[PDB]
Amino acid sequence: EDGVEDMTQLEDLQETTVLANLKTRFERNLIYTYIGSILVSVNPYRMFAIYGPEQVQQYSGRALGENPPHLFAIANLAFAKMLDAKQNQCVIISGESGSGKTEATKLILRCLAAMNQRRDVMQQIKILEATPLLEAFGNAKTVRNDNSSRFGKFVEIFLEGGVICGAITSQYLLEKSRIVFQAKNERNYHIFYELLAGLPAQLRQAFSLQEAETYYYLNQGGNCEIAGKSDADDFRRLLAAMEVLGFTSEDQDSIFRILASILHLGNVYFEKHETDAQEVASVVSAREIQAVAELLQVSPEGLQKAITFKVTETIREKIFTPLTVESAVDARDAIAKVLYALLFGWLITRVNALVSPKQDTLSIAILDIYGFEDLSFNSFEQLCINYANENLQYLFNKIVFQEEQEEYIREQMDWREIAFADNQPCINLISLKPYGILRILDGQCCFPQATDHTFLQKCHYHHGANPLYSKPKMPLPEFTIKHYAGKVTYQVHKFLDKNHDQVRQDVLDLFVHSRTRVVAHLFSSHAAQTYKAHTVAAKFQQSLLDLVEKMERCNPLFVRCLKPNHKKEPGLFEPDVMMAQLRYSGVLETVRIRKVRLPFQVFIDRYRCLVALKLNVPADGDMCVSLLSRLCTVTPDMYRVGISKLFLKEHLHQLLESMRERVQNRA
Amino acid sequence: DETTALVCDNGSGLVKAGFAGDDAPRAVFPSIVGRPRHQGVMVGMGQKDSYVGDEAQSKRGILTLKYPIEHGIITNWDDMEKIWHHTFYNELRVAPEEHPTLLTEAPLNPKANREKMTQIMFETFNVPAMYVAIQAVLSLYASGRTTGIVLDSGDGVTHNVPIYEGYALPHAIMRLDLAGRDLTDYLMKILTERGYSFVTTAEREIVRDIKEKLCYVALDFENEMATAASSSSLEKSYELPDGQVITIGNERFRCPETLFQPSFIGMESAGIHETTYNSIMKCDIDIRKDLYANNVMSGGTTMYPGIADRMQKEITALAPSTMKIKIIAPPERKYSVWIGGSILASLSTFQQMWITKQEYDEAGPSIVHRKCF
Amino acid sequence: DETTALVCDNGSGLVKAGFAGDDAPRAVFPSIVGRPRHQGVMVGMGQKDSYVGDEAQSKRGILTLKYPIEHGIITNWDDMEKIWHHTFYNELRVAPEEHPTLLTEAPLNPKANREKMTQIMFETFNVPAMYVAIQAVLSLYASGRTTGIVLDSGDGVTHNVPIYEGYALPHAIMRLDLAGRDLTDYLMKILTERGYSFVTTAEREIVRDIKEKLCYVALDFENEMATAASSSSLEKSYELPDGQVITIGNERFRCPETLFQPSFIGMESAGIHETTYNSIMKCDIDIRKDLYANNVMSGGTTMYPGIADRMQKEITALAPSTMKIKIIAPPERKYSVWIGGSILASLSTFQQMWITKQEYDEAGPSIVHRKCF
Amino acid sequence: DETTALVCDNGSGLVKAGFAGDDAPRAVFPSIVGRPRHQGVMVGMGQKDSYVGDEAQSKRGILTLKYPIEHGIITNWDDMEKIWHHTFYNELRVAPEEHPTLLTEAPLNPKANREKMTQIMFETFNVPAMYVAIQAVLSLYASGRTTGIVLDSGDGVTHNVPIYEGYALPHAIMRLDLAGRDLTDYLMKILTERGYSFVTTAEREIVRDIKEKLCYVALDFENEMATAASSSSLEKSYELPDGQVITIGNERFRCPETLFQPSFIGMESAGIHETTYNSIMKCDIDIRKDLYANNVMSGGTTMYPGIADRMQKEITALAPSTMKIKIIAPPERKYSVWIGGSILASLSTFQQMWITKQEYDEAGPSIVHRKCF
Ligand SMILES: Nc1ncnc2c1ncn2[C@@H]1O[C@H](COP(=O)(O)OP(=O)(O)O)[C@@H](O)[C@H]1O
Ligand SMILES: Nc1ncnc2c1ncn2[C@@H]1O[C@H](COP(=O)(O)OP(=O)(O)O)[C@@H](O)[C@H]1O
Ligand SMILES: Nc1ncnc2c1ncn2[C@@H]1O[C@H](COP(=O)(O)OP(=O)(O)O)[C@@H](O)[C@H]1O
Ligand SMILES: [Mg+2]
Ligand SMILES: [Mg+2]
Ligand SMILES: [Mg+2]
Repeated sequence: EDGVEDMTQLEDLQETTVLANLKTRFERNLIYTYIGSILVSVNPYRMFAIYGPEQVQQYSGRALGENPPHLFAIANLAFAKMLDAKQNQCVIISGESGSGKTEATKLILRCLAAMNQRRDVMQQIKILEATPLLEAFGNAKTVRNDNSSRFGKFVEIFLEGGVICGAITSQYLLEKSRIVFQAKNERNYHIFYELLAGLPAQLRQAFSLQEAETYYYLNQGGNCEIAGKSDADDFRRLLAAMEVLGFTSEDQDSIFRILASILHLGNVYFEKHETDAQEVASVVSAREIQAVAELLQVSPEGLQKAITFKVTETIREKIFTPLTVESAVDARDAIAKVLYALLFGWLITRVNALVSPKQDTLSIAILDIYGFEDLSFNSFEQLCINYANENLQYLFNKIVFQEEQEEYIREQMDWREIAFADNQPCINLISLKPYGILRILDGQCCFPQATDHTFLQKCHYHHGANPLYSKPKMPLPEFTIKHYAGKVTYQVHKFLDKNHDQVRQDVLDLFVHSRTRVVAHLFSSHAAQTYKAHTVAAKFQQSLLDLVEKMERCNPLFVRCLKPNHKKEPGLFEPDVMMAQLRYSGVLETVRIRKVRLPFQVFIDRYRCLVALKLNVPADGDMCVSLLSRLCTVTPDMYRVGISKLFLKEHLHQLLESMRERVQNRA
Repeated sequence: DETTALVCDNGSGLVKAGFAGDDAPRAVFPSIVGRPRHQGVMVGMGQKDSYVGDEAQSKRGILTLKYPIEHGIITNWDDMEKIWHHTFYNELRVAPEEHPTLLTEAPLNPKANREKMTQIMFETFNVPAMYVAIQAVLSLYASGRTTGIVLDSGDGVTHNVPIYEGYALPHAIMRLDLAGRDLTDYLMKILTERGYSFVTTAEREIVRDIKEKLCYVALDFENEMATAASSSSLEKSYELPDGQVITIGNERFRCPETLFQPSFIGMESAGIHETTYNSIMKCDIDIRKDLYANNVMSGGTTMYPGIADRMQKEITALAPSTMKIKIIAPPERKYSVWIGGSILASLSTFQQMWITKQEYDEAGPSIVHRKCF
Repeated sequence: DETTALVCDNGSGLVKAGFAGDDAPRAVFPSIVGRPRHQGVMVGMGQKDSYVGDEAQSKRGILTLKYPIEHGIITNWDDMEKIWHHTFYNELRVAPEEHPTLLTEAPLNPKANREKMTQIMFETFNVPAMYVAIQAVLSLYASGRTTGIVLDSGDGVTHNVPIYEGYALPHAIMRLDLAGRDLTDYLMKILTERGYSFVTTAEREIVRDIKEKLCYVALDFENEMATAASSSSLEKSYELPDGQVITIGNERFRCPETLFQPSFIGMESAGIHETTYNSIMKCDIDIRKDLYANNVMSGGTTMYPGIADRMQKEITALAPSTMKIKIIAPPERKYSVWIGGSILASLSTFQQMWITKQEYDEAGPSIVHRKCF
Repeated sequence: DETTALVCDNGSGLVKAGFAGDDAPRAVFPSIVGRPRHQGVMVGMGQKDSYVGDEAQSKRGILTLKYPIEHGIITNWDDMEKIWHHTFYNELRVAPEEHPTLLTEAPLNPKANREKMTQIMFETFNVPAMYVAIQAVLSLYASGRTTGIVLDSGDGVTHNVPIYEGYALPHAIMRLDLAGRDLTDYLMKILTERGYSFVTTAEREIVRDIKEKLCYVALDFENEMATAASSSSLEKSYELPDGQVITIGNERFRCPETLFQPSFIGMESAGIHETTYNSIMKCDIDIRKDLYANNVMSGGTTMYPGIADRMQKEITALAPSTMKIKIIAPPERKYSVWIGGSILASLSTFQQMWITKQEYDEAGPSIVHRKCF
């Protein structure tokens, strides 16, 4: 009880004070600590006796304010705001992999499911049983965690007067580059290995799927031995769960065929063959091409024409243009990228369609967004993650500044003209059209003679003396951007090989002629729904813009997750990990904005016997600070005092020892 | 947001228009303004004093076809404005009041042409922003390189623009006024040897179509001259749009030979094969290493089958033996200018290089000579 | 610990840099600052106003090559700083904030040159300690002796510095301003006799390469003058970087003869063969015994094949008969200055002779005239 | 008796011939060899395969005009012999079998040119005695002095030859290949900006005549650039030989500005104003006192009105303030070379300096390199 659970209750806010308070709190299992309307949490790396059903019932309503912080409080307050405002809102959860964010989302989902008497309806659990497919499609091995979600999860569930209506799930961000290229000592998505592990022998020999060590799309990291960690059992469990959804066996066979074709697409080899005047393209063997065509039941000649020739056409003419080796490889990678992305979109659409959606009622939205990432060698993927986290941190800063402003207003009305930086230059350095880094890369993608190194020169000249841009001292192929979490370097390698989609119209038209209904219908829908989505960066920016234009009109509330230890160490807290997590989550932006309301009565009365200054102040107001100013030349900056608080106490840091030393010198 | 700046290549012959970003023009049609010449008798069939574009290609039997652009200089403006209005409204169905436009224009044309073009496209159409580029640079963009000698030969010009590492050489640019129109005229004047006469402007299109379909470039001119008089294998037939079939002998390859021996039509200047060589040896010394290996060509008149071989042979004969000669002949040369224009207009860096309406208003039409080039 | 003090020989032509202790420089490249001169047209290919070092040797067809050092006096500082910054960062990848640097500098150059060099390398680069030495003494170190007359002739100077038993003779130092640059200019002006013209700065490198590869020093000048007009055995051919092959006759040995008859280019002073003799007979009497036997030479311009024989013959003709003349011609003369600098910087005794930052701060740039020499 | 030795100045453009002693050439006409190109139809109007001299200037509408001399090097000999035969027989009506001839020739031309010239004029014409001189020295004779820097710029060369008290300075001679022909080509390429095209060789004479009649040198280039865009007073008109009248604006003084800013046509070397300064500061120190005061110039390209003022201003800006700059501009510069040749050939002392036929017979064409210079 000697500790403090609300950061607002703390008078002086320091990083050392925050870490000390958290270290004092965690022994008493105060995982949840209030910072106002924002709540954070830590991972105990163990199981806990679960917040019983009583916390859902008698701690709801106004009682959450007087209750100790808990996960159910934010959901209860969100439902209270639903009832009070009749408008939709959102709940956003952040953090790194292994911090229990998925488990936290499951817990909050079961809490909002059990808050009413409609728990006897199966649809409240059918949404949860269709979950494992998503993180099965979304988890890939990472240097920080073997089970890391590399996609953005959005779930929108309607609740009309406590009755849980249909739930709509959607995805916004997806690392399409990880489909074809993987970092060193890293794996692809687990489903590609699960198909290898759990497929029947007859289907394996019919599809020729025993070449995992040969597949170019899986051996990039050189680490396939982790695929034996109960992945066959996971495959069987996933098939059982998706059969619970009622997904037909023929459609499962179609999905397996498409995945096998995607994997076999990596077996296509291109070589420099002198056709007419320059070396253009060649294939060692068409057997892989024929297998790919037969898996989707498409004409092999058309696929070869599309992958080896770029076709331009108009009303009058149709002309085929031969493609170089690099361009052919890029197109072969991009077709697989779009195939996998559209498969994921179709499957999430099927999941949303299986559960019946209801009309437009009150709803609560939950975003499962991974937090800041910083590896040893940061690639384009890490740049995208940092940009998304920068936008999320901008929203967090806006909400925190609004809360601080309303606190000041409740304190004094003269704080309306107080404003701080809103992280705009950091976003504008990348998102602005004329000289944004992503925009510059997108422009350089179509340039005739564009290499990785020329991009460095373009960025260095265009940005130059920007305060947030950190040019490397030595001529190395990299640069550094100063985010809110500090300077982060980015090694420029294979950006031009990663930031290119350019899906042609002939490729789209070839697949809708296939005799499989699923892919033909899916590609027809994709063509019907589709702007400037030429490259991967443009698509990522468009998805982020769609997310923000979905979010802005809700004024949501966030919750933060932390990892007290780098690996599975229960109950171990160390300062360096605390600082790293605080920097990554952007929690220190709160104290940055705050720099508070110390009443001088405590300071005056504390030294009643030593300094012997009169403790008998009949009216504690402006006279004390005015006397301090007259005795120490205090700047007008220490003004706009409220009733007895709102003291920034900058000069007090040097005044305390000045007043202390003369008293001690007497002895 | 993304304004999707238009690219409207206004060549001497056909006109290519479309949106930036795409890999193919959205509108291809001859730039011909036709006016009726006969006396209308039926009531209600008149009141059409100008057929513009492709609709004037089918009704040409009663029209007089006039090209508003000859040799690349716009000699007629009242109908060029009509052609531009057609190309925008009746073809692309997009109002240029909220879309930037990017034009294509010859290297050594008179300045008054560009000034009047700028005046027309800012005052009448009220385009927010406009830019003028050189067709050779866009063609070089379309070839996926940054170093080479560009030989573009449309219907009015034939210009060599050598570029090295993105730096132009204005002292080595040579422009020739021998192009497809002169080839069509020479074919028309040489078909009369066999008895076929094409006098009115309506038959010029027939001659042009014959040239497009049947003409080809010989490898050795004298060898095929000897062969034609001793055999009938080179003879091919074409059908006029009235039922009668003509046969063309050695006039298939004697028509495009004017591009290599311009003394046929009275021109004194040598063919393009020697013009390229003389343009290359007007540059520095350590640059020919790349220019002899990056001989990129474009334009409509360069798809005559066999040109990329005779040109290479001639340049190899002219060039020193130790050096290597390479000819770049993409299969989409006639659309290379539009492809390069679309690539340029899609660059986010180029967005600063536009000529917005404020600068033109505060400077006038003379701003083209400083901003565009 | 061991700071591994750098040695960056900044000659009139090439620049040699590396670490002390090693027996070979780690960076050799011409000291040329080039700027583009043509009009850029491609978007994104500009924004490069200075190509420094070897990267400006391949793109010289569109650049203007300017030497920041002529005759050994640094006449341009803004680009010399660029060259030094390149040599450190972009080439050696070592920050000079924690590495001492040792410079090389001509004997009789103006004092302001050394003062400004010291100011630049302490203020901008913030080098902890710097020293300036004389190239002749380092060359003598590189020859493994402590007594001899050093004839170093780079691209800007040709100086004789006699040293006896480690004691210098400042009254006998003679410096001549005839060096490789004047030889290149004379070859360029004499090649026009056969019809070959090299006007722009880009062809100066071709002339220099021709001089490096084909030139040689005749033994008897008049005898080969007679031989050349009566035979074609001396003629050799070189290929320009465009395909055409030139043939050079008696201009192979008429170019380096300027070093022995400087009246060819208008200079009145006699050749180096007599300059060495006059420098030797400006010393004492009991010293010539060793100076005539230890005629060590270095510099780039002294590897013309046959120089060590003609020089010896001329000195023997000038010197008295009873005495013996010996010429020391190590096969690595052009790197002898750097070898000597590395040997000096590796000595633990020399560590006291540095100019640390404190002394410069308390004294200023004038400390060079007392500490370095 | 008095043989009246001929003087036949064979320049890059016009050719001046006459007798020694007189003060004016007896024959001025362009050195152009023309050949018919069209197909003759009338019987008896052919059999004329070469029109040489002024008679090829009126019939140029059916001829191809080829200059046998370019840049000052005789690149064509079969027609140069025809030109010489015309100049002697059909023009001067004197047999060279009994008259000595004195030639004019550029300073830094290839030796083979002089050797072949000597061979031609001794074997074919059988001239008893011949001599070759330098045009700059004869021009200096024509100015009535023996000390000054001669700037002669004809149609193929632009060379500075400083002479002091009758002694030449071969180490300070700088030759530039920018002359009247490049000015004509630049004017031809810049007239296309206004819409005027001159493609064939017959219109090159029209361009040259326009340059001769209307061109002038501006005093301050930027000031007149500003003035031209704000007024029409500088515009003047010329009439082509077909009836149509052209108007030329700021192209009158933008054509000869290439002589001062040769970067216009791609040349890197600076203008003649700085070339003269650099040639003067390649001489000794006690000589510039006279060279800055005796800046004699000649050649055809130096009568553009205003050159003697801009050149003086530029040299004064370059030269130190205390010194005085004087420009000598006689009104007969283009005939100064012939005047000097006639003055030299009339001297009785020079009669010993001839190359008689016996010496050539016993020595061969190589005697030119010893006797003439
Ligand atoms: N297959 C062909 N063979 C010969 N000539 C052709 C062929 N196709 C097109 N052309 C010529 O190309 C010309 C069209 O060129 P165009 O694309 O209009 O150039 P620009 O756009 O520069 O004016 C036509 O006049 C036609 O004569
Ligand atoms: N094989 C060679 N023959 C003749 N001259 C040479 C040869 N090699 C180099 N040189 C000359 O040496 C010069 C380089 O000298 P350099 O090492 O720069 O001297 P420093 O370092 O004192 O300036 C070049 O200008 C070149 O002309
Ligand atoms: N009034 C003039 N203004 C400008 N240029 C002129 C004028 N008169 C003659 N020229 C130029 O002078 C050239 C003739 O020079 P020329 O006497 O032939 O010299 P050279 O005899 O040395 O060849 C012509 O090419 C012409 O362009
Ligand atoms: Mg064109
Ligand atoms: Mg040296
Ligand atoms: Mg002359």
